[PDB]
Amino acid sequence: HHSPADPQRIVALEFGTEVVLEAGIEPVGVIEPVATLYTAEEFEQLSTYPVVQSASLEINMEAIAEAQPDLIIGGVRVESHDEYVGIREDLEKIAPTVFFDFDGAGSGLRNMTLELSRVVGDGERAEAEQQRFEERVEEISTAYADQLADTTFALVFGVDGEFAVVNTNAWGGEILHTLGAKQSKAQQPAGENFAAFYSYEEIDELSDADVIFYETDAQENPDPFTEALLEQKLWQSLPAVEAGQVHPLRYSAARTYAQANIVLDQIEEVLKGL
Amino acid sequence: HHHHSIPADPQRIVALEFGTEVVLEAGIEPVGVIEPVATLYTAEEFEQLSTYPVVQSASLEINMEAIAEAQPDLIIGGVRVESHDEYVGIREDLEKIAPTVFFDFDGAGSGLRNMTLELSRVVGDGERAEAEQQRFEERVEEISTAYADQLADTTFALVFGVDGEFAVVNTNAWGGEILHTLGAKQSKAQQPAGENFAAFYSYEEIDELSDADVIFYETDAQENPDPFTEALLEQKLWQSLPAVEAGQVHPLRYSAARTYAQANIVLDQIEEVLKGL
Amino acid sequence: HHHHSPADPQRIVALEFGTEVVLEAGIEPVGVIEPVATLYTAEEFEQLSTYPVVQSASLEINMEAIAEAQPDLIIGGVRVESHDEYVGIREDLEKIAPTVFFDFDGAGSGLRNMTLELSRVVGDGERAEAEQQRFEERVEEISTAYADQLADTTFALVFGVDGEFAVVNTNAWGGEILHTLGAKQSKAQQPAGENFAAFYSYEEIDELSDADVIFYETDAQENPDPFTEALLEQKLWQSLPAVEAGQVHPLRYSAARTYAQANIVLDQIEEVLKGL
Amino acid sequence: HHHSIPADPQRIVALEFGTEVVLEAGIEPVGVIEPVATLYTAEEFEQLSTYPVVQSASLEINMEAIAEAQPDLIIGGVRVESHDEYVGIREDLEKIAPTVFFDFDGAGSGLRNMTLELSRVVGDGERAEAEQQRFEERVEEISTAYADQLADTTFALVFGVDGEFAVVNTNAWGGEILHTLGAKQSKAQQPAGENFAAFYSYEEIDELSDADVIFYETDAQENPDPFTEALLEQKLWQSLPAVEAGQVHPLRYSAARTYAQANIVLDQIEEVLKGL
Repeated sequence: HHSPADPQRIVALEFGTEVVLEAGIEPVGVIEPVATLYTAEEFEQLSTYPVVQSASLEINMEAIAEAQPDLIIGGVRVESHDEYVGIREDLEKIAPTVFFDFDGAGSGLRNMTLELSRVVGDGERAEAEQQRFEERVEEISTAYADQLADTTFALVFGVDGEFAVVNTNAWGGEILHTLGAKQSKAQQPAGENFAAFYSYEEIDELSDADVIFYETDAQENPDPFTEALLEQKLWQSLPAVEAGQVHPLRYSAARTYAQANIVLDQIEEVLKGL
Repeated sequence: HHHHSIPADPQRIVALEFGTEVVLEAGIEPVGVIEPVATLYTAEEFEQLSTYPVVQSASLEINMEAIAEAQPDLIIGGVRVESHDEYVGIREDLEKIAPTVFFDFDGAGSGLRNMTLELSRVVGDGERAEAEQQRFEERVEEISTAYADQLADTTFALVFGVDGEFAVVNTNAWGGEILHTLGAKQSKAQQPAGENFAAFYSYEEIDELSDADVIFYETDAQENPDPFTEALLEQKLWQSLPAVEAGQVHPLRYSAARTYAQANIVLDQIEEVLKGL
Repeated sequence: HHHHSPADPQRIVALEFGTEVVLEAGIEPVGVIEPVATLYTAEEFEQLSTYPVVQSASLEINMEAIAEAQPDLIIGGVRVESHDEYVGIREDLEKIAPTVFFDFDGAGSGLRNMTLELSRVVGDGERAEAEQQRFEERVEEISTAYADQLADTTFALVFGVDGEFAVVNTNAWGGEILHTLGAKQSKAQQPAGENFAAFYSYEEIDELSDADVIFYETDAQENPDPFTEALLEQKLWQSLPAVEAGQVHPLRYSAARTYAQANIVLDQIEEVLKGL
Repeated sequence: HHHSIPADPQRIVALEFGTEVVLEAGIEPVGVIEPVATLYTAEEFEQLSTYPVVQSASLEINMEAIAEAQPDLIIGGVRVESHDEYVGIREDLEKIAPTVFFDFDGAGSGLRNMTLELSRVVGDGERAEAEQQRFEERVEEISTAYADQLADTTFALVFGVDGEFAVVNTNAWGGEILHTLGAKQSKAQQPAGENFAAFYSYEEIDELSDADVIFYETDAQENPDPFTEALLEQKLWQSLPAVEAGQVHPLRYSAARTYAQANIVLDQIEEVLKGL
């Protein structure tokens, strides 16, 4: 918070993609697009751009050279800071390179990307969105204070053979918490971790929820593992389920403030219905 | 100059930004007001303000048509000095409707409550407003000498929360300036601010406030923290601060004292805490 | 001006709003508009049925039946919106007897002053004026005897309609007389603006959570219409602070047509103020 | 709803509930939901049968047919429980032409108010508003003109289905208009709770033993449907006090989709109220 100008050819490494898309910029090189992170049109568009870093984060220094950038941007997990002071000294031979660190799975992401989209000179819309967020959690937290306190929420997604319950310190779970919304006792075992994991045998764990969000991709479709969860026998017995209070939640990860505001939009729609 | 040594008695006042408090304090019912923001007002005050025609948006966009319709005899408001040229133009426009008085203010300290003193005068409520300024000055002297010892020993802090970060208010802004004016000392967590109104910190850096014997956090006019300040208060690392362990963390209403009446309530709150030390 | 500082009419036809004038004057009309029994006490209604009907409830005037009543004076009120229409009619009617129409605007004090003039025309000027001064003295008297109540207490005046209810505004009928008194009334009336009431769905009944006292309109004999009765029967209604506390009351003559009726509103608002 | 996108639409497509509105407006529609004869007069049904069908009796909307009709405006009503589902339909339909859907809660006053809205939009606002006020006046009129009979007489509104029969509750159709009116209705209502109707077998017809008068639903031309007809043949129907006593009557337009219809329900209840 507060109290190489005008770049033409930007390479966007991990967490860079969202910044440039939000900025209206076409990047000259990009990390390998995973389709779950983008609207179908954004995925189709990104697939025409040169792939410069793999989904497993190994960087092609020759691809980046070939793309001839003014500016390389990226987000870095703080625990690998040491590894990346080497990477950016190397990369700086090719162009001015800006990494930013973030810590955890909460506000660190939307703040890290706030930075990056300043650097590419989109600082105004970004800052706009940060302020919008801060005003809306203020607005929503008080307007639905009764609902938020009465209601037990849960936010889930499926993995292979197991389902997760997102914690108070990550993705949409953080945003629910900041909002003053209480969440299932299934959450508590997570501790410092971002989620607590359970077997299909343990689905009853969610029986105290009045509303359940499940994570979906940018097109409101669940991945096959979440889909496998919503198909389990025990899932049909949940008070939240048989009461018809199960909803999708797009952009759960909140990689930016625009995305975090779409999460709030979706929480509010569910709040009105109570 | 603010200390001393167009209609008299105006009937239909339109209170743009910072004019809301002026007319409230003067018991005047305006004919048009800036869109009420609930956190600036008491519960009772906010209901009352909701019965008046909105004439300006929270984002400061002015509805001239609605202002004309309210047929006012006086239009009042405060202007940030960096916008002075933009508002010479807004004044020309509005003056076709009614006599329009704007006052400028610089910064985040005593400027604000003097700009409102000026509006209070313009509005006919000069005597109460000057009384209140006289009172603020007298109490600062009274409290200063009566608690001299505590103010010398106690290191204070004033914090508020943003999304994922918190702020320490500087000595040149809001309640942090009223502490200073009084001669209270404040945590070294202030030091990065410089000329800015606050120093920002990660939840990691909460130890910086270890310094503080007492801590104030900013609330609304009804003593409630906003969610972000509440998120600060909940952190694990917060529970280790010496001021927290000692049970010396308190709400602070009207930290951003817009009027002298307001600044006097901040002094009131600072005095109760001083009595408890 | 309404405030001051055919001589002796024997056979009076009383068109719309004329009825209330002769009743108050003790005069027996020779012809009258169709009596609608919500407007009168039981007794008054019985007496008004034995008078030859001369104007329909939809305000259609029967010139033949008027002539046959042999009037020496035809009186009536006229909404000022229909002023033009009615110089035509007065022209036709004056060929039978002297015809006095009087215009009225709005839903506030307009009415009771127009009947005051009709009362003067008819020969009843003294009682009518007296009631007018009486209304004023009682508003002063009440206003200061229960200043504390009038200061604390938030009133609300409702009537029902089909599927919705109305909160009466400060500028009409019983909500005007409350305002004239200086009583304060629920925020629920704000959306009316310059209109005489604000409408709401039964889901919106908690807007009146505001109120310490609620009046509901009734007919001259203290029975609510079916639509109002509909409203008191709703579920949400029994969760209203005003309803929990037993402060819901009828109000006759809410749309006070004369100063006598306006005084009976005051009378009713006074008996409520004692109880608080 | 009470007072205190083409302006002059040429080509209207009437989805469910629009049919009554354009009929009432004098407007020929350029496409229509599948006509159901029971809802219309014989004349009305012939005319409706010449307009391009655009929606099925099961409310599957044929987007294509709608486009071939090239409408100005697409009107219709929507059950508020399907509000969600229909935000995708409107966004679809609005590719074709400006779409005005109005939500309605329940089977009672909801309907006639939701059609009042639609009647405004196609510019028949005056007549439609006129009926609304005429209804409200008549419910007051009839309620006090026959207060004795409403207090004394137990009513019931019934209709047949396949193998069973129904009693209309106080919150739906003509059962609501009876309630609104102050009429009491047979204990047969009570098993419905919040539902629109109680269903019984032919073995349970004696549950109407307490009714003094019974209305059976008919179509716009006073013929009962066959299921209703079969009800009226059952031994236990034939034994009911009200059936034996002569006091069993048809009731057209029980559904009261519009205020004009609702008023025809009233004329019919009034007619029976006279005879008592």
